[PDB]
Amino acid sequence: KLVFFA
Repeated sequence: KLVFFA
């Protein structure tokens, strides 16, 4: 599972 927030 990847979660990226920028």
